[PDB]
Amino acid sequence: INIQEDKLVSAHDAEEILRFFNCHDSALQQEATTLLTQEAHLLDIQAYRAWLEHCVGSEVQYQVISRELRAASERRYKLNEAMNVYNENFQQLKVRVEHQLDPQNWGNSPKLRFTRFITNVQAAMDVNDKELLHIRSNVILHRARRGNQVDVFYAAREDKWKRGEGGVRKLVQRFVDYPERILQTHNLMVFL
Amino acid sequence: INIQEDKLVSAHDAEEILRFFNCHDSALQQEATTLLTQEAHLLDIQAYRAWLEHCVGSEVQYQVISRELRAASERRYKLNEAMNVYNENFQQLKVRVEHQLDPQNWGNSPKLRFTRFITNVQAAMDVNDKELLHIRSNVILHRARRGNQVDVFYAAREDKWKRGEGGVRKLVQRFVDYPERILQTHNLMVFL
Amino acid sequence: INIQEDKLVSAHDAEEILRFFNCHDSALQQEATTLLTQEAHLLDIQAYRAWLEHCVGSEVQYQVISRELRAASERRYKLNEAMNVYNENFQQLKVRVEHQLDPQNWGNSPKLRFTRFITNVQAAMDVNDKELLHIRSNVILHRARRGNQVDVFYAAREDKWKRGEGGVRKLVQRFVDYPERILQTHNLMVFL
Amino acid sequence: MNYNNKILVSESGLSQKHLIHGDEELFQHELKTIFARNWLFLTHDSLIPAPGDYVTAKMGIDEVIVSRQNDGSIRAFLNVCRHRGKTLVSVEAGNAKGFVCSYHGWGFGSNGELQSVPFEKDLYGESLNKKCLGLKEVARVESFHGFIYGCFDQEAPPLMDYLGDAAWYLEPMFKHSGGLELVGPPGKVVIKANWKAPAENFVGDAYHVGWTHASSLRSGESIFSSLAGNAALPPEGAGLQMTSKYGSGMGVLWDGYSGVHSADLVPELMAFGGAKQERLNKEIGDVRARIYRSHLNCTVFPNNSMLTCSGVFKVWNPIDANTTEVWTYAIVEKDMPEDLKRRLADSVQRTFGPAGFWESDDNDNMETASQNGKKYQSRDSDLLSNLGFGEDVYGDAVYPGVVGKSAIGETSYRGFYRAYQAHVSSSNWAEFEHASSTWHTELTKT
Amino acid sequence: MNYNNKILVSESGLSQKHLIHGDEELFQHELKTIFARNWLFLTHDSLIPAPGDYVTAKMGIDEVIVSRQNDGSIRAFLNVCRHRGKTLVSVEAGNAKGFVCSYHGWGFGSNGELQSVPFEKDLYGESLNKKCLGLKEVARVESFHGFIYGCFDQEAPPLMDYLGDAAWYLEPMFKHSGGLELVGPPGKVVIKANWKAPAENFVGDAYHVGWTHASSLRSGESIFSSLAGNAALPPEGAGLQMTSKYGSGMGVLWDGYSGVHSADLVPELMAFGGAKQERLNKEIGDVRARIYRSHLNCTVFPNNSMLTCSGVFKVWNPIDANTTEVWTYAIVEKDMPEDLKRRLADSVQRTFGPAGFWESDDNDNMETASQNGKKYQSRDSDLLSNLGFGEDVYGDAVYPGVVGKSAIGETSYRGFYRAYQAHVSSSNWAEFEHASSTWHTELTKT
Amino acid sequence: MNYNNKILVSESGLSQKHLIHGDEELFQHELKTIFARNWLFLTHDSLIPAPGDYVTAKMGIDEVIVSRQNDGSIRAFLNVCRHRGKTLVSVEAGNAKGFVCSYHGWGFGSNGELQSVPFEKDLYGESLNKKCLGLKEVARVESFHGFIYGCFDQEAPPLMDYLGDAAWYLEPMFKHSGGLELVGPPGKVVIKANWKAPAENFVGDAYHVGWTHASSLRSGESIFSSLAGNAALPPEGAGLQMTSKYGSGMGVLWDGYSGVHSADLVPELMAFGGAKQERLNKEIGDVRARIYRSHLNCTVFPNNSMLTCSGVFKVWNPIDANTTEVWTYAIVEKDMPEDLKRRLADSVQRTFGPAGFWESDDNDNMETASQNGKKYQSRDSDLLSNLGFGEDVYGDAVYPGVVGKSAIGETSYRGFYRAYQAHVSSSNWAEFEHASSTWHTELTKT
Ligand SMILES: Cc1cccc([N+](=O)[O-])c1
Ligand SMILES: Cc1cccc([N+](=O)[O-])c1
Ligand SMILES: Cc1cccc([N+](=O)[O-])c1
Ligand code: FES
Ligand code: FES
Ligand code: FES
Ligand SMILES: [Fe+3]
Ligand SMILES: [Fe+3]
Ligand SMILES: [Fe+3]
Repeated sequence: INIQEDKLVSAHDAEEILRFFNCHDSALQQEATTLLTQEAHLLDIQAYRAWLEHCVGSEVQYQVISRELRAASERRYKLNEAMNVYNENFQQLKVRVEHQLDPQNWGNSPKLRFTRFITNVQAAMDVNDKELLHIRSNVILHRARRGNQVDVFYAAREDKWKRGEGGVRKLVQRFVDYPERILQTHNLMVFL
Repeated sequence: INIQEDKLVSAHDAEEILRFFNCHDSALQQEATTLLTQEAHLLDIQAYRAWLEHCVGSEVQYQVISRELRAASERRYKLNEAMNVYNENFQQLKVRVEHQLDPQNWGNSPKLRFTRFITNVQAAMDVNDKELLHIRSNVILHRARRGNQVDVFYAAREDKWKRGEGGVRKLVQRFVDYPERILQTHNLMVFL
Repeated sequence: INIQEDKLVSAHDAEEILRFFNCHDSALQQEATTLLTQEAHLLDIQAYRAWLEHCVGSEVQYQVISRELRAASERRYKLNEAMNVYNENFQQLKVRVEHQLDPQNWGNSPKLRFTRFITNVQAAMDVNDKELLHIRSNVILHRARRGNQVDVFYAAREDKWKRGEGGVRKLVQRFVDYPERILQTHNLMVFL
Repeated sequence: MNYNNKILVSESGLSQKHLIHGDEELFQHELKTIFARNWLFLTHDSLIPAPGDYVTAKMGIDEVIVSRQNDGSIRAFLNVCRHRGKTLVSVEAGNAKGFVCSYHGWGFGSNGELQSVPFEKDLYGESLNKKCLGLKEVARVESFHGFIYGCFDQEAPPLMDYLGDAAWYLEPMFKHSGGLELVGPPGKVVIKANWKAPAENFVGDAYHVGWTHASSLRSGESIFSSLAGNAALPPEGAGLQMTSKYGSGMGVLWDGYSGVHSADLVPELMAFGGAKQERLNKEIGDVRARIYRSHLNCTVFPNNSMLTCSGVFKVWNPIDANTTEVWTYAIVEKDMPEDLKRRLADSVQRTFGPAGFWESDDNDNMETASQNGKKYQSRDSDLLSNLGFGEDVYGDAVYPGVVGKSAIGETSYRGFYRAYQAHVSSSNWAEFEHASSTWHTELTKT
Repeated sequence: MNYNNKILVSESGLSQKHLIHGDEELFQHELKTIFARNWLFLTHDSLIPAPGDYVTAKMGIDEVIVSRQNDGSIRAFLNVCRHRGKTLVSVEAGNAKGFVCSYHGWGFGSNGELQSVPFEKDLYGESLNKKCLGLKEVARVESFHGFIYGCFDQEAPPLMDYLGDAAWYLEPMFKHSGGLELVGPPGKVVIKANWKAPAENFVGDAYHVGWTHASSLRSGESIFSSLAGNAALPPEGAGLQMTSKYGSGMGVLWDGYSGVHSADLVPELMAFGGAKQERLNKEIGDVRARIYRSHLNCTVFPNNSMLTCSGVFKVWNPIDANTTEVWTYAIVEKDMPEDLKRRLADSVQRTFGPAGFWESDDNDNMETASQNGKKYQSRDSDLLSNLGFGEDVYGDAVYPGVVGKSAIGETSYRGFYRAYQAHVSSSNWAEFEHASSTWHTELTKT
Repeated sequence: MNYNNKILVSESGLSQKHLIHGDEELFQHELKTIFARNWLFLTHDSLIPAPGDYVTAKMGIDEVIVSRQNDGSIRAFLNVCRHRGKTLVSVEAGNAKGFVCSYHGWGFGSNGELQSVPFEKDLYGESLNKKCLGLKEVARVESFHGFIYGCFDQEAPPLMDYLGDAAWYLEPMFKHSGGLELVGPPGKVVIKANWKAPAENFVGDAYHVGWTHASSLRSGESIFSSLAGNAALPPEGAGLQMTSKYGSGMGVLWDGYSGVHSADLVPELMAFGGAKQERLNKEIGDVRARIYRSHLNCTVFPNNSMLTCSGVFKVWNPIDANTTEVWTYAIVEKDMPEDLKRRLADSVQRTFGPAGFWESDDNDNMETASQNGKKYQSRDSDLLSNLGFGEDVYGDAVYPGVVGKSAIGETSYRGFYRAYQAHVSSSNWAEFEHASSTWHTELTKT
């Protein structure tokens, strides 16, 4: 991709494309699909401790941004482009998990219902770090609670996964640029 | 998963996780994906007779429940937890299929449009019955009719499939615990 | 499928089923999934020129129809059944791409956000043209813009793909029969 | 609109303005004159049998907590905290001695009393009069053979008198059968119809069955199946219709004890009902024993409907003029074998539940009839309910109420809408009574 | 709001209160004073050519069935059953001798008459007066060269008189070309705009084209493309604007027969239109033959718009003050080769259909202008339509109506909104006429 | 409803009718009497520091463009084109010398003036009076230590006087700290609550913290954490409450400089605030230096809230009676190290942003309390705000305003709602003042 010609494409997005267009390894795509399907299963059943133990690396950065709407031609205004809905290390994820499991989390009674749909999985090993796996995937996340509250979230996830304790591949970075600027879901209190 | 630690996880959900975490057989996941994609295709084109013939076992139980909202701490109230939106044997599915195909089903003119999205497929052979295949998958089901009616359904499906006549794998159990307590789709008159 | 028995099934849909029920080639399904995932990635990042170059054949027909609601028993009224939301050759797609990239396309500032979810991939080689690949897939397409505008599109795609310049498989036909008769998405200005 | 003067329902209930199914100002007026005034279904003893058991229920658009007290009575309260108005209970059913508000922690008893306030001594001292801060109580709660209804209006007639002539028809199944149980939890589905559309259909509408339910009759394997596609009219004397002073009414289809149940259940049911009927002949007489095992399609005014024998129990919970939340329970006879009760409950949901194939047949009818009531050229149009008019009787020696001695007619529509109009144009129960002093004469004209 | 007194549109149509695009009470008032009163587009002969052919259409928020009778006439009826008000027809087009209601099976003829009632003899006996139970008929249905319009108000002027001075401009294409066909089915899309936003844009708005459609002009390969990004103003005498007593109006862009069509179609079209123009010079004169092959952007008051030559035909169907359902058909000349008709139809949808790239350019303009009319600080603000004011004429020797002899102006806005205000403040056609007795003098002031 | 006479808030602010959180007619009335009348938060200097920098903001339901002028002042204008009313700016922030309308290309300056019109000479000639066609300007724009507020009402008091007694409490952090920066962009989330629900919670509500935020207190690793589950009441003298004439108020929790921030940030913050407090003792005195490093939960009437020290800055943007768009920024002290500012900003969003786990605790409380205000049996019910009544003072020698000398009470609710009721029942500022001439006496009764 030439971004001077493809005028709507960001440098960041062009760089990510290049990653997956080269070595395609079908076996790696299959492993990545398994990994993400198992992760989503654990989250959907609200096994948040199991998710941390089995899916999340100690060095993780778990980040979801919301980017301010700016002019496509803008070139002078320079201030912080985005805020962090999430930008969590492992200890901060653990705080959120404890908050979910606390018996005085009144919003969790009656129990929530989560269903996740993971699609468009791509996987590529890092060029320079042969032990770093880049995985991209898209998620639809359906949250239902309290008879008639239904919230559906849509996002693309840029992940890095690496083998950790016991040789288990674990999430070391997730980056989501959330596509809806104003949330119409009451909150973003879900793990994308 | 230890459900005394992972306080939000049900015994049932923990049991189902264990099933897929053990023997992973990539070939079985692929077969299951084919099976479910073909099933969804037949349903989407409203080939309900073909669906019964090719996809549904004579011993089937086809069940979708709606569970009453109870306190997460509840431990005394003991009455029926759920009702059956569907709990059909083969003959009961056949009744529903005949109802769909009847030319005096006025609600089916003009013809409905269905689109199904099947994701998160996992497959594992039963431990004790080497001929029983457990398949889990999630579905988004889009139903459109009458110019501006649009209903979207979201669910996780716990299936058992077994080889039947001609060696064709057929559905012997489907269980769905429908995640929305109050339906906002006019009805649940769709085969999830 | 016998459409005299399966009364709701169209001849067209029955013909398409038959295509995928025969030779199943697992490797072809995997290739098709890659192809479609890469296509969706290029579209999602708005690399429309790259999409034309890498994904779209010079002989393409890109067609999305909207079919008039008629009685299921109708057999006398004979006039045009459908209109073309899209029915584009390569030059017409190129016009649409230039329209997207034009810096006076005011509706594209602030930049749109697209997320596509591709599922239910099936692939089969043509019987008579050994170089023609039939691919079917379903798409959910999420478009977000302007803080609180969110439009979600749902469709099944009947594609034909063929190897073109450099041996790269490219789209030579896409056919979508759009399932919602009255659009509730402001427009259908998205590439399904 | 001036509800004192506007003729929304014509004399004798013969027609109604189509706007009644669409007009949001009228909907808001119904909240006052229908839902805040009349008896509304809450729950059954079988769902809150033990002290501390509770459920939530709607009464109109309001939500209430319905709780079994220690003394065995039932009391119901608004599900709204007396402090800053938060919803107190977020679940549908449970067992508790009280309810604690998740906002500031105020604790109310199962009896509605404000029992505790966090740090009351340090914060309020002796200044908080907790005796005046109990949950807002539903004034009237009464039982009809285990079926519990509530009414916000202290001036309402007792539930039994409110059932009027309908009670005589319900008693063989509700009382003389040994009693019924409600099998929960209900199905819950929102439909885009006015609450009156399904209410009127269940009260009074046998005419639609053959045509609307043609596919369900043909496919579904049932006892009324000769009706499919209007292939056959019920024979002479196959049933009757009735209505009552306070708007409740029903159809009676003689002998149809297996109701909508598919051939799978028909022999078992027909045996069970016949056997009980033989015992009841001695106790309540042949006519009433026969009524026990006859299919009743009934609406208990305003918005509770049922099909006895089929075992369908419905609440049409109002949301707005074109939105209703449909609750569906199964009713079973207590002395049926447990395995039969289980299969009956599933069959009720199979036919009339959220994926009820019979209920599905009715969707477009109710939705479009309701939505058309908003359309400009239809607002002032007249919905017709004249079938059988001039052939109804009152004070019959065998069958009480205003009665049409035919299986198919619009007798029960006329009585439903006569009651509806009397309420809409009245400010209180006294005015309703004054407006209803010649109710049966009005209905039996011509 | 008192619609007799409230000045929603200022004298000479020079401005309108922004609230007109947002106010729901005014929307409800328009249902009565605009949509129930004026002529509304239904269909074309080409879509229901044979006896028994029908389509459904909206007239305001009401839905009607439009049916070709055996005698070759067309009649239209409310799509609402006369019994309990169910929607009768659920499809958009077909062929039938009648329509049967899916609720209780009442059968109506293609002529609207209640023809059958299931079991009438057994149930109603002789008591049902079917003669009085025909579907509610649209009082007036008339044709303009195959284009069929309806009007609920019996007092309306004939369609031809209602077109007023606009008819003279339409006739070369609608009549003298040999006649037009409408190519169905239409595209249908909901937009979050008031129906008047697109109506005003099509009636009168050439000013927006260069800027709004800059990208479509540059990309799209078309005859008006020198306008992209306001790079060039149309030359002197490139066109004109007109308006009429009953609110219809249009722009005329001389010679632009290929319209918005991409370079693919330009040579073919320019040849075809030129060749027909040469024949028409002899029959209708050079000016009117030229008008035939000139691009007309027209609104037939209230809510039907078109671009002749481009072949775009639009209905802006009202839903609420900020919601409109847009129907898009293609118009073609009957004597064009069939392959050209096919490509023209696709090109109309390509440019102005549901995925119309030109139409897409207009979305935000119409949506936000409409939605801003709800905002507190904008409700009482003045939308301006003064461009060209004081240069319009009436009674010109060549071009009839109130005419601005320039390609770009707001002449047609002024006439549209003068008619709109006269209707909104009038109770009937007689009052509209009284309010319009000096219409052209008002529009040509200063 | 007659807003001159209707008692929506009882004497001394002791209770409010629950309908105030649900009634759409009252919401529309608030647009006039609250939002068009009072000071509303727009932006901070730190977000538009350079000439030409702009942001969009809501003022009530209206949208404005807020622009740094060349002379260093800030002006704000309706985001609506003066021609046909299109929304002018579609982005949230940027830098420009002007704004061009995408409909017909009219160009407005950063100063609001209509600077250019395409083809003005050829089209309008000299007839367009551009001097009268500037964007509709926000009458009043003023700064409180870099925090920019707007007011549509020219008659309003100056911002500083409007802050009343609240300003004294804010100044140590807003002024004497060296000044604050707002860290953008904000989080934006829609909640199904009335704007007053979060407004009242932030102004005045320490009572909810231990119970509502039990899980966040226990999990979250913070300085107020002894409160989890009402395990411990704050000690005597742990804080105070205040309120003011124009409705602004706050709680003061002495010394809680690390606020809601998790143990990760506690030591660093407690060191930084303590060190600055030591310097400020000499400049502003020990009490006010202590206030600087004390946690203030404040609402600047009507709909701007903040938690100082925690660094949470909120705008509760009204949409309708049960819908609010929540904007969340972080506030930081300018002289903090940049790495600390970064971590503080993330922590604000972590706790109170779109995925704020603390903010999440409040959702159901605000949503259901709001939605219950629509329910028939609750509309006329009384929301209570009597905690601490009869113990407030005015004119204290140390702490100004109406003050409750306790950490937990409803002092600030009472002052908020007294101001609210005075505005709702008044037609202008003069009437508000007349209605408020005994404001503090009313609040300190008994
Ligand atoms: C299945 C059935 C049988 C009799 C009556 C009704 N109804 O009024 O709905 C339904
Ligand atoms: C493409 C085009 C050309 C002339 C006029 C209009 N219009 O008023 O929408 C559109
Ligand atoms: C975390 C916190 C601490 C004090 C006050 C509030 N409040 O009023 O929302 C919140
Ligand atoms: S709202 Fe219930 S305790 Fe305050
Ligand atoms: S509503 Fe049409 S036949 Fe009864
Ligand atoms: S609406 Fe802005 S220039 Fe016309
Ligand atoms: Fe029915
Ligand atoms: Fe345009
Ligand atoms: Fe809080």
